[PDB]
Amino acid sequence: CGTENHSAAYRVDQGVLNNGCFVDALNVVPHVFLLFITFPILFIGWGSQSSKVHIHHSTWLHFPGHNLRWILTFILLFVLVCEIAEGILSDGVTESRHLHLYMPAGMAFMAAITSVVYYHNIETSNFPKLLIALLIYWTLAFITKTIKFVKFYDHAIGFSQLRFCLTGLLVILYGMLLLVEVNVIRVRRYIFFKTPREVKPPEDLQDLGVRFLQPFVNLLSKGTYWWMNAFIKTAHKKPIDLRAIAKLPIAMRALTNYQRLCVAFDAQARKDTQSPQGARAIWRALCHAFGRRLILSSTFRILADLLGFAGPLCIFGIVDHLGKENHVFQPKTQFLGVYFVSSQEFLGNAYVLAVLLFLALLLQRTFLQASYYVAIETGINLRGAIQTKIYNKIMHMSTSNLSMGEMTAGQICNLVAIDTNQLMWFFFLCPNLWTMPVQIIVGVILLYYILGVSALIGAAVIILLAPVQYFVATKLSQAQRTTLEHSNERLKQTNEMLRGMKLLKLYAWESIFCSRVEVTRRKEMTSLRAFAVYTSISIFMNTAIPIAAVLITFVGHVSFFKESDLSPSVAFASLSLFHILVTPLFLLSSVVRSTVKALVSVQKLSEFLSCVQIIGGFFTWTPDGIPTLSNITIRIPR
Amino acid sequence: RARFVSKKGNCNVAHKNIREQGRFLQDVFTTLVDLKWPHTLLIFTMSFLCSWLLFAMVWWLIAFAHGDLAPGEGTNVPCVTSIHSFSSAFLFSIEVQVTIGFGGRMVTEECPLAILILIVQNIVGLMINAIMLGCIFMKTAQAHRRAETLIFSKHAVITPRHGRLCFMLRVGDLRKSMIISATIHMQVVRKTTSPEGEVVPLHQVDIPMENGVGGNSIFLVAPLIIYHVIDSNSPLYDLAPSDLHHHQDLEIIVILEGVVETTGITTQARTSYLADEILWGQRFVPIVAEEDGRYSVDYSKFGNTVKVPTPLCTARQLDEDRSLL
Amino acid sequence: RARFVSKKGNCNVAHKNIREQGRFLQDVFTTLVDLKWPHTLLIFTMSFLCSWLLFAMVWWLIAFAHGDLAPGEGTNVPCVTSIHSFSSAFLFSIEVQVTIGFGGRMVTEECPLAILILIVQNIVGLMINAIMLGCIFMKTAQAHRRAETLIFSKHAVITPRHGRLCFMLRVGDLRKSMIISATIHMQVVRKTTSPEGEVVPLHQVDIPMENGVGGNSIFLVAPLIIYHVIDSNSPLYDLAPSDLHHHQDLEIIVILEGVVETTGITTQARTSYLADEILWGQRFVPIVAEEDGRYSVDYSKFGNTVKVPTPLCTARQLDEDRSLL
Amino acid sequence: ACTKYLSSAGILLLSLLVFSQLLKHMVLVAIDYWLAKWTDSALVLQSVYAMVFTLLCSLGIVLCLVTSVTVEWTGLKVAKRLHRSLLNRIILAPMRFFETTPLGSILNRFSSDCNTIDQHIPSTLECLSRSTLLCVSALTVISYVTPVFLVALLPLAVVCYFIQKYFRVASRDLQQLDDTTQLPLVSHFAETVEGLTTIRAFRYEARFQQKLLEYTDSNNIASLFLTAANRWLEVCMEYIGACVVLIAAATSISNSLHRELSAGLVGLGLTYALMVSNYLNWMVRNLADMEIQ
Ligand SMILES: Nc1ncnc2c1ncn2[C@@H]1O[C@H](COP(=O)(O)OP(=O)(O)OP(=O)(O)O)[C@@H](O)[C@H]1O
Ligand SMILES: Nc1ncnc2c1ncn2[C@@H]1O[C@H](COP(=O)(O)OP(=O)(O)OP(=O)(O)O)[C@@H](O)[C@H]1O
Repeated sequence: CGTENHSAAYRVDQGVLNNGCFVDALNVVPHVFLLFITFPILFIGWGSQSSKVHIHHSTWLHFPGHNLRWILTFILLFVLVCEIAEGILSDGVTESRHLHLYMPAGMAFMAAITSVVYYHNIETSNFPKLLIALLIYWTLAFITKTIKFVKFYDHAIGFSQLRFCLTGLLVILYGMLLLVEVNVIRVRRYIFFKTPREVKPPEDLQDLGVRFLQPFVNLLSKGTYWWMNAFIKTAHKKPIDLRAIAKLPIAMRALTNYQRLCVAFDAQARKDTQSPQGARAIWRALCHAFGRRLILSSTFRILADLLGFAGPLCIFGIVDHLGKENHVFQPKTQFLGVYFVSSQEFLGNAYVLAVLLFLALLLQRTFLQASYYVAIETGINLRGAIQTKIYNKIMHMSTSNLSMGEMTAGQICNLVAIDTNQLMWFFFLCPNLWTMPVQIIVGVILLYYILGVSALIGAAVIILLAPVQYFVATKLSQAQRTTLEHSNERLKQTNEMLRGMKLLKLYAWESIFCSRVEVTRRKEMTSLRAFAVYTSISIFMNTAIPIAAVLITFVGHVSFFKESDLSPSVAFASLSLFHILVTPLFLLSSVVRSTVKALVSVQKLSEFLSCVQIIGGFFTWTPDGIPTLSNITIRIPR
Repeated sequence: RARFVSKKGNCNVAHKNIREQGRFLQDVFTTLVDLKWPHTLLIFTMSFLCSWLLFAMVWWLIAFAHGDLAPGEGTNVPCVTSIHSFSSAFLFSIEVQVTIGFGGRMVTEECPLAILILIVQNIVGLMINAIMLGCIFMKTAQAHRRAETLIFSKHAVITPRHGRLCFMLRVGDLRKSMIISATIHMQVVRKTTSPEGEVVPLHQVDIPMENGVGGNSIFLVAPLIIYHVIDSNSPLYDLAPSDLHHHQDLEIIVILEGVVETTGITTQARTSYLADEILWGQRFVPIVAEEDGRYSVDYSKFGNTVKVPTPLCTARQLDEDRSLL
Repeated sequence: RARFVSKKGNCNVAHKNIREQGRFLQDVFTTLVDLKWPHTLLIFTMSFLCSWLLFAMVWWLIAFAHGDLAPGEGTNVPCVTSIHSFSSAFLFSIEVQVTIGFGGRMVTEECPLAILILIVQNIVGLMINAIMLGCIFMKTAQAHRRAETLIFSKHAVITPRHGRLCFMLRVGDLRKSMIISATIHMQVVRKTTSPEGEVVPLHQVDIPMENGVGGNSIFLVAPLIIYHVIDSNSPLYDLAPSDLHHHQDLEIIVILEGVVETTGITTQARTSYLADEILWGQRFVPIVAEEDGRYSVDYSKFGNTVKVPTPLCTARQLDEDRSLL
Repeated sequence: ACTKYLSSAGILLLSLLVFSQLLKHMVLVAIDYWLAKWTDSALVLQSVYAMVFTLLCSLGIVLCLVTSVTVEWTGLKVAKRLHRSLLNRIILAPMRFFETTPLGSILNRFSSDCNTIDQHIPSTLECLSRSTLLCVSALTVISYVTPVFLVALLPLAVVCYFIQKYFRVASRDLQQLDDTTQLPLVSHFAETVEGLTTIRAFRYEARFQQKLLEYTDSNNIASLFLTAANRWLEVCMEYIGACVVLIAAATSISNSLHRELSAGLVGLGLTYALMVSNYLNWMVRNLADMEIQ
C-alpha cells in the first residue's frame, strides 16, 4: 500500500486515519480465517471419501434457502469479478503498484469458493457448526462494508465512483446473507436443545434412490454434471458398457415413476372445472395442469434471449478501444487515488468483459438447454398423463360400439399414438416460439442501431425466407404423403414378395421379379421424382442460407453506398446478428406448422374425448334406433 | 461368481440409506488414524501453515494500527522491533509458535494489546503441536501389518480321520514374534430357507473346533491343521464329494483373531473358501522335518496336497453304512 | 411408564447415601478425561496462566528486592536486564516457561537467589507441559463415538422357527471399519418374587444366544438377527401373545460389547425393549440383496416388519400341543 | 468403418461432386477472408470497391447449387442401385436358404433400410459434410488468425476427443435403447384395441392399467435419457467451446497489444469463436446422426 510516505501519513491521523489502507486490510483477515479453518474439514472429507467411505452410493439433504444461496454465490462472483476489474485499473495508473488496493477482492473469490464447499460438506453431513462459522464470517464482512461506506461518505463522490458501485453490490449480499443464517432447523443455540425438525432427515427422494440403480434426481447441483458422470463412468468402463448398453431399462431405476403418477393425477384435477368438456376447456385445463413449468421454462427461455442477444455488443468495444483507439494512451483523468465509475468500457475491461460474455454465453446455452430440458420433461409427463387418461378413458367408457364395430377404433389408436407424440412434439419448442419474436425484434432493433439498409436487407431476406420455408416444406410434406402412398405400394409388393417366397421358384422368380421389379420401379419412380422434389426443397434450404449471405453482401454494399462512412463494426458484429436470425427463421416456420399440427392434434384429442334373473330385457346394436332384441326372458340356475 | 470376501481379506459391502453423515464428521480421530501416510502429512503440514498465516496477519496489523513502521520516528518506540516488511511479521509469527527465539525482532511494553495477543498465539500453537503428537502415535501402533504375516493355504481338504469325516484347514506364521490368546472362529455362510417360508440371504452358522476340552485357541509357531468333524449338527452332513463342489455356490469364512506380543492391540485376519476352492480326497503334505538343531518347516509344500483313497459317499450315508455294519 | 434405560443408551440411576467424596476428588485423571472439550480447554488455559502469574510476581520481586530498576545506576548491574516495568517481568516469565528466548531480557551472575529460582520455574513449567500431553492424548482415544455407528432396530419380533418359538433382534453397522471379538449379552430385567416371600426389585436373568457351539459372538459386517429359543428355562415360556404386551411391564436389555480395529479400547452399546416395543406375528424384512459387484444392504427396511400367520398360544401350550400330538 | 459406404451409389461422381462442394466452401471462406481484408481496407480509411463488392458475390449461387449438387439426384442412383441391386441380389438367391430364414428381419431391415436410408440419408449426410467442413474451415481459419503460440489445439481435441469418444459410446447406447423402446407400446395398444370385450371379460381391468403405466413409464425414463444426451452434449460442447472463446480472447489480447494489431480480423476469431462452438455443437450432433444413419 506504500509508495513513498503513505504508511507514515496513515499512522499520524487518529482512528486508523479514517481507514486509508486499514479498511482494506480489515476485510482480509476474515477471509483468511474462513479459509484456514476450512482446509482441515475440507481436506479430511476429501481423503476419507477416497480410501474408505460408505457414503459413495446414496446421500442427499436439503436446507431452507438453497436457491437463494446459489443466487448469492453467483452474484458474489459477479461482484468479485467487478471489484478486481476496478482494481486492475487502479494498479495500472503506472506510478506505483499499491498491493493493498486489490487484495480484498482476491481473498473473497477464494473465500466464496470455500463457502460453496462448506455448503456441499454441510449438504452431505447435517450440522449447524458450519453455519455458525459462516455466520461469523458474514458478520465480520458486514462490519468491513460499513468502514468503506463510512470512509466514503466523508470522501464522497456520488455516482462517479466505481469502488462504491462494487461496495454497494457487495453490501446487498450481506443483507441477503442473513436469512440463510436465520435457519430454524439449526440447533446450535442454547434454546430448543432438541432437534427442531425431525422430519427433515428422512427424504422422499433418497428412498426413491436407495432402491434405485440410477437415482436421476432433480434435487442436485443443477449443472448437468452428475447426470452425466453416472452414465459416463459406466460408458467409460469397457466391461461395464456392454452390460449397461443392453440392460439399460433394468439399469434404469424408474425413479421419476413416483412423479409420473402425480402428473396423471394432476391432469384430472385440472379437468375438474365448473364447465363441460371442450377442446378449449381441455386446452386451457392442460395449460393450467402443467402449472409452473410452462411460464417458468418460458421465463428461463426469455433469460436465454437476454444473455444470448447481446452477445455481439461486447465485441464492438474491442474494435473501438483497440482498433479505433489507435493513439489514445491516456488511462484516467479523474481522481487517480481511487476508482471512478466512468470509462468502464476500457481495453482490459473489454477483455475480461469478453470473458464475461463467455460466462454469460454459458449462462445462455445453459439456461437454454435447461428450459429445453424442462420442456422435454413437460412433454414426457404430457404424453404419459394424457396417455393415462386416454387409455383409461377408452378402457372405462365402452360407448358407441357401432364405430367400434368397424376398424376405425384401431385408426383412432394409431392416430392417437402418432397424433399424441405429434402433440408432444408440437409442444416440444413452444417457449422457443414464445421467445423467437422477442429475439427477432431486439436483434432487429440493435441492427437498427447499426444502420437501416442492412436491416432492410437481412430482415427482407428472412421475410422472404420464411414462406419458402414452410410453403416449400409443405410441398415436401405433400411429397411425403404421395411418396408415402407409393412407398405403401412398395410395402404391399414387399409382402407380396413374401408371398413370392411362399410361392414356387421359377414362377415367382420370373413373374415376381419382373412384376415386383417393374411395379416397384414404378412406385419407386414416382417416389423417386417426389424424392427429387423433396431434395429440391432441401436444396431450396441450402440456397436459403446464401440468401442471408447475399443480404450480408447487399447489406454492406448498399448500406455502404447510401451513407458516407466506413467502419469494421457491422461486418463482424452484424454478421453475428445474421447468425442469430437463422435459428429463429426456420424454427419460426417450423413452430408455425407445429402450431397447425398442434391445433389439429388437440382437435383430434377433443374428437376422441366424446342364480340368474332376467326380466323383460331389450338389446340393441345401436341406441339411436329400436332395440334389435325385445322382451328376452330366460333364467339359468347355477 | 458372486463373492462375499476376498482370498486376502477386507470384504467390501455396499450400504444404502444413510441417516446422518454428521456423526461421522464429529468422530474425527478414528478417520484421521485410518487415513494413509501421504494425506496424513498433508493435514498436519497445511493446518500448521494455515495457522502460521493467521498469527502473521494480525501481527502485521498491530504494526499497521500503531503505524510506527514506515515513518521511522526516533522518539516513537515500536511494539516490536525490526518490522520493516510484511514478510517480517510472518517470520516473527513462526518464531513464537516454534519457540525459535531468533532475537532480531524484540517486543516492548508500549502496546498492551499485542502482548495479550502473543499469549493467545502461544497457547493455541502449543496446543496443536501437542494434539499432533497423539495423532501420529496412534498410527504408529496400528497392527494390521502384523496380521498379514499370518498366511492361509490355497485350498482346503476333506478326508476321514479315525473313522470320521473331517474338514481340514492349515495356517502358518512367517515371524519370530508370536500372537497371544488368539481365538479362531469359523462360520458357514449359506442362504438357508426355513420350513415356514422365510428366505434369509446369508445365514451364519458356527462349526466346532473339535478340541476335546472345548477349545478356543492353539499355540501357533509352526503350521497346524484345524479339523471339522461332520456330525448330525454339521450342515455338510448331507453333501456328496463330486456333487457338492459345483452344485452348491456357498462359502465358508475363516476368522483368526489375536494380540501382538509387542503391542496391546488385537488384530484379525480373514479369508474365504468357495465350493471350487475345496478339495476332496487329498491331504496336507507334512511341512515339519526334524534336523540336528531344530525342526524346520518348508513353505513350498504348504500349497501342496496329495491324493489318498477315500469314500465317495456322504456323511449321512457313511454313518448309515457303519450303523448297518 | 417407568424406565430403566433409554432407547439410545446411558441409563441414569439415582444414588443415595454417599460415604466420601474425597476418593473421587483424589482420583483426578478419570474425571479429567471424562469432561467435555470446552471445559477441558479452560482447565489447561487457566492453569497455565495461573502459573505464569506466579513466576512473574516473584520475578518482579527479585528486582524490587535488589532495587536496581528505578535508580538507573551505571555501576550497579541488574540481575536481569531491560526490566523497566511491572509487565516486563511477566513477559520474561512467559519466555522461560515456553522457551521463547527473545533475547531482550538478559540474566547475570549478580544475584545467586534468582538463578536457583529460575531453575524451579523451568522444571515445574516443563512438568505441567508434559502432564498436559498425556491428558489430551487420553481423550483422543475415547471410543464411545465408534460405538454409536452400532444401530439397533425400532421394535422386536417373536415367531416360531423350525417348530420352536423364538425372539428376534437385529443389529447393524454403518462403518467400513469393524469390531473384533465383540460378545453380546442379553438380560431380562423383571421384578421376581421367590416362594419364601422375598421381593427383589430388578432381577437379572440371562437368556441363551442359541449358537450351536456355545456362542459368545458373531462376525458383524451386515445386519444379522439374534434368536431366543423359548424352552423350559426361558421366563417367556408362560406368556401369551396379546396378553403379555400390556399386562406385563418389564424390559429386556441388549448388551453389545467389543473392540475397535483401530484402537485397543473396548466399547459398549446398550438399549432396552419394553412390553409395547415387542411385536408378535411379524418378522424382519430381508435387507441383503445380491448385485453384480457385491451384496447391498438397505437400511430403510431395517425398521420394517411384515406379518405372517402364527399361533396365538403360549410356549407351554405350544409344547403341550405338540407333546399330545 | 466407411469403406462399405464409399461404394454406395457410385464413388467417382460422388467424390467429384462432394469435392466440388468442398472447393465451393473453400470459395465461401475465401469470400469470408476477402470481406475481412476489404473490411481492413475500410478500416484503413472506394479503391477496389467494384472489385470487392462485385467479386465477393461470385460463389453464392455457385455454393448454393454446387454444395447441394452431390445429393441433388443422388437419391435416384441410390434408389435404383440400392433397391434394384438389393432386390436382384436377394432375388437371384435360391429360395431354400431364404425359405429357412425369419422373414421379419429380412423384410424389416430390407424395407426399413430402403425407406429410412433412402429418405433420411442425404439430409444428415450433406449436413454432416457441411458441418464438418465449416468446423475445420473456420477452425483453421481462426487458428491462422491466431499466432502459432495461440493455436493450443491439443487441449481442444483432447477434451473434444474425450467428448466424441465417450459420447459416441453412450450416445450409441442411448439412441439404441431409446430407439428400441417404442414398438411394444404400440403392440399392446393394438392388443388394447383388439381385446376390448376381453377387457370386459377381465374383471380386473387395472392389470393392463398398471402394466400400461409401467410401459409408458419406461418410455418416459428413456425420454429422460434422451434429454440427458442432449443435456451433456449441448452443455459439454458449448462449455468447451466457450473455453475456446476465452482462448480466442487471449489470442486477440496478445495479437492486439503484444505487437502491431491488424486493421481487420480481430473480431473474426470472436465471431468464429461463438460460431466455432456452434460448429462443435452441430458437428457433435451431426456426428451422432451420422453414427445412427
Ligand atoms: N454412605 C455410603 N456410601 C457409599 N459407600 C458406603 C457408605 N457407607 C459405607 N460405605 C461402604 O460400603 C460398604 C458397605 O458395608 P456397610 O454399609 O455395612 O459398612 P459398615 O459395616 O457400616 O462399615 P463402614 O463404617 O466402613 O461403612 C462399607 O464397607 C463401606 O466401605
Ligand atoms: N437411513 C438410515 N441409515 C442408517 N441408520 C438409520 C437410518 N434411518 C434410521 N436409522 C437408525 O437405525 C434405527 C433403525 O430403526 P428404524 O429404521 O425403524 O428407525 P425409525 O423407527 O424410523 O426411527 P428413526 O426416525 O430414529 O430412524 C433407527 O433407530 C435410527 O436411529
